[PDB]
Amino acid sequence: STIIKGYDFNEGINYDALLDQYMSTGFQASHFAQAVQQINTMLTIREEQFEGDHTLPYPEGKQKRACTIFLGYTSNLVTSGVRENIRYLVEHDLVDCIVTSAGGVEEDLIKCLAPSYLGAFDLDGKTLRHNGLNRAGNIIIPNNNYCQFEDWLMPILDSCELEQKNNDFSWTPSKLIDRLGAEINDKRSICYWAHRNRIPVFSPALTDGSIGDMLYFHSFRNGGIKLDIVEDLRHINTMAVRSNRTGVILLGGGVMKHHINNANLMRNGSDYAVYVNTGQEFDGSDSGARPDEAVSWGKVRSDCRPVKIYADATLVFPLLVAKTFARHVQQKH
Amino acid sequence: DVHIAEMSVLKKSSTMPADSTIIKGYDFNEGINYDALLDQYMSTGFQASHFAQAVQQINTMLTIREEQFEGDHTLPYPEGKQKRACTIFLGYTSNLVTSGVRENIRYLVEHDLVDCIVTSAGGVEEDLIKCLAPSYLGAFDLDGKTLRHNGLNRAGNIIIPNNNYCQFEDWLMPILDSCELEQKNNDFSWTPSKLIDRLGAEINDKRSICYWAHRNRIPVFSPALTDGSIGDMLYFHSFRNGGIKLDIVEDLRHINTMAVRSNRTGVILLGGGVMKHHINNANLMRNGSDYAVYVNTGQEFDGSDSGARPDEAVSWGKVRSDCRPVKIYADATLVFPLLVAKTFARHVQQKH
Amino acid sequence: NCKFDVHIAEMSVLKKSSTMPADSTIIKGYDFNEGINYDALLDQYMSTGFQASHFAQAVQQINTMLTIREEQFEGDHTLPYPEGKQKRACTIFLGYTSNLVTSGVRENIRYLVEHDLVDCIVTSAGGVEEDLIKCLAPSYLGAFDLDGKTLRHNGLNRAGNIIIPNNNYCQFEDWLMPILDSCELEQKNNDFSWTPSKLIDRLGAEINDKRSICYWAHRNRIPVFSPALTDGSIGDMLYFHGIKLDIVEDLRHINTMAVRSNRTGVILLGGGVMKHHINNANLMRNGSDYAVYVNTGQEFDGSDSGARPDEAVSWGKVRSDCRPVKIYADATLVFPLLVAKTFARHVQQK
Amino acid sequence: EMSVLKKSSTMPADSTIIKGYDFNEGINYDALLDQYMSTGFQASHFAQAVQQINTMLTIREEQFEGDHTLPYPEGKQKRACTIFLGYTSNLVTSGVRENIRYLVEHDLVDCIVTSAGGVEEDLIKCLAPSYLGAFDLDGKTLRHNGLNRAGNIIIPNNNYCQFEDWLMPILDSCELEQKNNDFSWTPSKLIDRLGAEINDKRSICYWAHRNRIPVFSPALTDGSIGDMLYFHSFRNGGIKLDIVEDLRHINTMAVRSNRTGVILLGGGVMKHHINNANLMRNGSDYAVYVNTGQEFDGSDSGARPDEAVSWGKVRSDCRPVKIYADATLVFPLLVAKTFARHVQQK
Ligand SMILES: NC(=O)c1ccc[n+]([C@@H]2O[C@H](COP(=O)([O-])OP(=O)(O)OC[C@H]3O[C@@H](n4cnc5c(N)ncnc54)[C@H](O)[C@@H]3O)[C@@H](O)[C@H]2O)c1
Ligand SMILES: NC(=O)c1ccc[n+]([C@@H]2O[C@H](COP(=O)([O-])OP(=O)(O)OC[C@H]3O[C@@H](n4cnc5c(N)ncnc54)[C@H](O)[C@@H]3O)[C@@H](O)[C@H]2O)c1
Ligand SMILES: NC(=O)c1ccc[n+]([C@@H]2O[C@H](COP(=O)([O-])OP(=O)(O)OC[C@H]3O[C@@H](n4cnc5c(N)ncnc54)[C@H](O)[C@@H]3O)[C@@H](O)[C@H]2O)c1
Ligand SMILES: [Cl-]
Repeated sequence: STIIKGYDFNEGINYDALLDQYMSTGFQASHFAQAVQQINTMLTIREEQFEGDHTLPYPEGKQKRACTIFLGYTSNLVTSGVRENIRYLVEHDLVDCIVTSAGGVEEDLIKCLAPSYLGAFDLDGKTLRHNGLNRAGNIIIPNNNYCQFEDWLMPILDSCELEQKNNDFSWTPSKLIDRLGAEINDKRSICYWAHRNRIPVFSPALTDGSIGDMLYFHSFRNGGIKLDIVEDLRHINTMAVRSNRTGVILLGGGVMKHHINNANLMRNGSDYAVYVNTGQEFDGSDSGARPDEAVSWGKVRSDCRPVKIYADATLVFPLLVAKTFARHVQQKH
Repeated sequence: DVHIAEMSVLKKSSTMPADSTIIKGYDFNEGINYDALLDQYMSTGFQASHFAQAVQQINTMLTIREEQFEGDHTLPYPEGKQKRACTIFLGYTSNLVTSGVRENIRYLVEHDLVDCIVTSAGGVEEDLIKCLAPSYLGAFDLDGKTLRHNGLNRAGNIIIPNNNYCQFEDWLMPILDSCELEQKNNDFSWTPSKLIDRLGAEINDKRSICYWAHRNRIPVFSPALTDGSIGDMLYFHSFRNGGIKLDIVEDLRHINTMAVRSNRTGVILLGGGVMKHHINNANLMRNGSDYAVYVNTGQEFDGSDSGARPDEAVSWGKVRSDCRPVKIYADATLVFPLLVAKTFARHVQQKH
Repeated sequence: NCKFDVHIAEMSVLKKSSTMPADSTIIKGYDFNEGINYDALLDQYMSTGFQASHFAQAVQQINTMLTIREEQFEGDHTLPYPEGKQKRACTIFLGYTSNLVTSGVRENIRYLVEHDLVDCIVTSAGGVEEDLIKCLAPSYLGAFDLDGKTLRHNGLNRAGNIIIPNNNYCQFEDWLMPILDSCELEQKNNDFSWTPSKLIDRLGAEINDKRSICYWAHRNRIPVFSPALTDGSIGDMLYFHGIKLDIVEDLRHINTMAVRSNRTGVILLGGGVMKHHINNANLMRNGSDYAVYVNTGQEFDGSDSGARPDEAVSWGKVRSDCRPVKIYADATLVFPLLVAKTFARHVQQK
Repeated sequence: EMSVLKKSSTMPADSTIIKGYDFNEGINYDALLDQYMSTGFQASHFAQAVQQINTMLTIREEQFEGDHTLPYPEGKQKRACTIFLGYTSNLVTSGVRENIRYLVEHDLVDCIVTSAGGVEEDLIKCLAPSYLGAFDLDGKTLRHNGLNRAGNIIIPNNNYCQFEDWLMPILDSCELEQKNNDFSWTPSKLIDRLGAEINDKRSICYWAHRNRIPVFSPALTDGSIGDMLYFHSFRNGGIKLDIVEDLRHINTMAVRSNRTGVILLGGGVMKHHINNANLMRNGSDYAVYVNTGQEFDGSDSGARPDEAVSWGKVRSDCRPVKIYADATLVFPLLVAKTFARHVQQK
């Protein structure tokens, strides 16, 4: 049994030791330390040799690893500075699959055109609207950002519609997001690195946002394009079924959390699971449900020892990356 | 010491406006009158005041919706759908269909009190599956490994036995075979709303929200229809002969155009997630909704769209500045049945 | 290949399920096609699930307390504090936070105390003050988003979406100072030892207003315990004003009340000292027999406020045989409806 | 297109661009945490809280006008800024105890308000340890084994039995000193005594007593100490704890302060008591909240700092920061960036 004792600053300011001793601190600090162990286990197994097919069918030529890591995050996380932390993960090819919402895709792309700014939660809606300043928490995203996005996007959508009509090509969210990653051609973009490293980005509700607004506007031109979500479901589910092992790292809740968990039901559950969300169990929401709820469904395995950290991900994810993904890249070099 | 302290704590205060509401709860010495009790939630404060404000907002929507208005009295989708003076968008999450609030939503749809529904895959499937088999009251603290061994799925303190889903598969596969045939032969493009209309027609059960939505030409939009048991069925089904394509772009055109062509719009959002953003985003197209009630447990501090206040939506133009949006911070199972008692149900009773 | 993918997946997703017990409750909400019947609607909260089910379980627990409380029992039918207090078969401890008294809930608590349906109260300094201050002047409905600097310049104090004008406190000072002069005199001349409960009994007698919880608590010999009574306006007045408030005597009084009880029920609206103090008193008798918690706190931060009732069972503050119930909700939304289905129904039945 | 493509005003030239820390630059924790300011949401609040506490600490070291001594404790010395630190009992049950102890040990805070549990668990940890358990452990099973649960932490019941053995003799002396010397006990006086008696450099209460930092607890009877006080009163009547004298001490400390700063971990009486003391001097100058409380229920616990401004408990010119978080996650890191950096600098 582990004795409760925090870090003693009489020993000096050692961040690595401080965060190790989160294990003996208790409450969510202990969950932080358990989450570091779970992710380091995923990253370790992922570098091991394994039996069978070393290729995955989607995308074409995607290599398989001992452990398939599914990374899920909400749109607000991309809107915040956590985007740089997620980009680092995808850039260094440390995750195999992404699930995010329309917001998670567009804000990442829009940031390559124009920045977002620190505001406050208590700014008045009518005053902000008069000035075309959109509020996401304490973050300002000027509406000119979206105007620039429209200018950038329509020519790409014209090409996509042409490829649909001429080549009988069936667009899915993941195929479209792969394309927008290739087009943005920016080493600061998560979507760019996902395209480069053949990490598919699935977004069943991709119409729910600016990309939606543009697709809607684009349709008047010549009828528009079609986005099939059934094919994309085949892709994510098959990836899980064909995996040697799976880990899930879910930041936030909503569709992203359920989709990744559902895909892992197809293989009778994930082997490793970290949740980093602020949701609560009392309302009966999937968002606030505990990892042990997912075990009842068979979406997380019984031998797995899932960890959930109840915290804002902007506070804890950058520190998780410091202790896991970043340490792993530093060790390899 | 005492003189400095008195200056800070003894400060004189301005006169309050003459219209100001006095805080006074319901006095049970007057007897048990539920209508009076819930009216006096207005002078109770905190969320109780928000409950009373929400009753007023929904009753305003329902009142305006009965009125005459100028212009086109038809909406393009579904075909031949009549337009009212206010278009009411009802949004709910999957767990609210897994709860008994399903019966409250069904009553609204059956009585043609709302014009448009947005819900998730769960919100559709659970409603259909409840016509085949029941869900049961369990507890939140039931062990996952033990429940899994027994094929008992847990959703909060509710048990959905996995045989319910096996039955769903038996029921759904033949319908998907017909849908695929209609896609191949008639060059028909399926969307979530078109598929949910079809499943409503097939279930043919007066206990189903989806049945009444079909019957009353109330479209159900679900952009992420593949996220659930329906997706699982869709997955398995694709191996039989290739499968069905579900286009989300056409369904976006339908909901956005419904908003753009509305005389007025009200939004009633139970929960957060895609449902909330999708309805709010459709109303951006007309420069915001005229009336808005949120009933969710989300918090602002994490910056999530889910936990955001209605005034955030005003900044984007998804809710009008004129609008006086109300959020109740509560579990919908506690407050929504009582909202229906004071709003929708009162309206049907008054009419009949 | 394709065939193996779909057949592996079907095995995981199509698992057969065990039979549910025959007494299992089917999830079914209230059907408004049956008409608007609030009593039936709230009964069927039991089969609605999530917190609605907890509401229905809480109604049953409180109705059990009120039922047992009317029964005959064995032994001493008197409690030592206050002097000449009648013991019932169940002692009900009511706890509530200051904000609840700030809200319209106060009228619901006053009704309970007025009709002598609870035996003991624990609240904070605010819970005592606001109730007294509402006899002198009213509180108004404002909004959560009102600016602090603007409100301060106007002497308007904000408590959630409720406004308490600072003149209310000035009036309180005028009213309280003469009472504190008398109390101090009684301390000096009669060697009297003041406790929070003794002082709150006195302020109840002085306010002499049938709208006041504290007035009815005094009248019905329902003790009000407030260990941190210095934490507020009463504190401010005691600061400006030579009286000693002993909290050790008051602790003996609440603990002995628990130890000498035939049965105990706890009804806790909120969290904080109120919750910990009532739960601690019941540890002395190896736990309460019935317990309803109505609060918004969460477990994850390890707070006493957010702890679930099962955690208390670990301490022995709540009994193993008890079936405690917690509703995760704002009390202003649920407490008046609990009173409609429990305390009010009970008074109507008699 | 008219509604969705509306043109936007230019942002001020000083506006902060949202950019998180790039791990391509390597693992630098000081740079990472500086970059929380541009990160957004709570991360931004973390960075603003570091600035507020560093302002308090920096100001505290400077010279100021007037009396340089405080009345309570008698030998207490006043500083340019008086820092009031508040914490709930669960943070003392956690390893954050070691972080609080470091603050008090290095005389970096002047006043302390906590609950009975915040005092008890600090002393009991010098007698026997607490262990890491889980939130989901069954109450009946734990009770059968005499294991008390606080969140995911186990406090074996023998810990409290040892406490009782340690505390009763001390209480006997306190009662003797009340009867013979006509001494009036307050919570702060009793907690000072317990700190002296524990005589253990791991204890917050030990360092508080040694550095003349007072610990106020208006509801010091609410817990194991109260239980001991209850049993002990049956011998010869027991001790008397006056809360009015202790109110005079904390209020006067604030009223005589050149400047005041508040650091509140959690809510409850601790938060209101410190805020109320500062109301006497027309509010605190600097304020950091770390709690998980929400505004919606109207509780004082979940109230934003701007509510406290309406009452005059926090000043208008102050720029209060709340971090919405479990303090076990953020407080150790706040100490790394503020209090520890300060001790390292001097
Ligand atoms: N405003 C925007 O940024 C924006 C932009 C365009 C589209 N959208 C759309 O809005 C919809 C709703 O967003 P969503 O579904 O991605 O998420 P959401 O807002 O529904 O959040 C899901 C849940 O995740 C948790 N969570 C969120 N942020 C967290 C954080 N920082 N730390 C910890 N937990 C956190 C919360 O419990 C929350 O309820 C999406 O469909 C998206 O496409 C949003
Ligand atoms: N657990 C299930 O019931 C279940 C089963 C099948 C499908 N799904 C899928 O899970 C995904 C995510 O679920 P979702 O988006 O429908 O909801 P969700 O669980 O993500 O809830 C989103 C937010 O709604 C609010 N909320 C939830 N329940 C509430 C209540 N009772 N009262 C008030 N507010 C409440 C909360 O703020 C919560 O963060 C969906 O794509 C859905 O199809 C879930
Ligand atoms: N701002 C005020 O209203 C005010 C005024 C004067 C005195 N005070 C003092 O503030 C201190 C703190 O207040 P407290 O200890 O009474 O409670 P609190 O404000 O600390 O509330 C504690 C917990 O109770 C729960 N809760 C509160 N209100 C609720 C509600 N309406 N519904 C459901 N759950 C609810 C929440 O989980 C909260 O975290 C006390 O010492 C009190 O005397 C407050
Ligand atoms: Cl095509």
